[PDB]
Amino acid sequence: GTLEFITEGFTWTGVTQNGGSNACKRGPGSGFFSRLNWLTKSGSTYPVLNVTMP
Amino acid sequence: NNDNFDKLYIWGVHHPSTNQEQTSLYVQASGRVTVSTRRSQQTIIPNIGSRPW
Ligand SMILES: *[C@@H]1O[C@H](CO)[C@@H](O[C@@H]2O[C@H](CO)[C@@H](O[C@@H]3O[C@H](CO)[C@@H](O)[C@H](OC4O[C@H](CO)[C@@H](O)[C@H](O)[C@@H]4O)[C@@H]3O)[C@H](O)[C@H]2NC(C)=O)[C@H](O)[C@H]1NC(C)=O
Repeated sequence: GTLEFITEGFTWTGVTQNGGSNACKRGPGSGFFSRLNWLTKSGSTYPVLNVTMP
Repeated sequence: NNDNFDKLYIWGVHHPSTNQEQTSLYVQASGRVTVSTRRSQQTIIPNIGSRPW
């Protein structure tokens, strides 16, 4: 009965955040779903991510 | 099953936390388990990663 969203600071180290495609345009430029985070490569590495959130 | 009753077999498959652990135990980088009868079939491929302690 609610879409009450609460952001938490996940810390995705070694990867580039906030990717978005021209399929999902927000405003002038391009973007993505608002409550999801498109993690892609940084440099030429994608580390094995391993986060936790109690 | 040469008996006259249904046999229930419980089995499983190990998911290691690191690749190091996968190799220590099972050598092969990626495992695979396939249990099957004449009419069914079932195949799991273990996934490597950290779960909570
Ligand atoms: C992916 O992230 C995982 C998620 O956190 C991470 O695992 C954590 O690693 C620490 C390693 O020590 C562990 O914390 C445990 O916490 C309980 C809570 O009370 C303790 O009982 C226990 O305490 C000890 O550990 C001390 C030093 O390491 C030691 O000095 C003490 O004597 C005592 O033995 C545990 O440490 C968990 O393994 C874990 N926490 C959670 C919530 O999952 C994991 O390392 C990571 N994966 C990779 C590949 O880096």
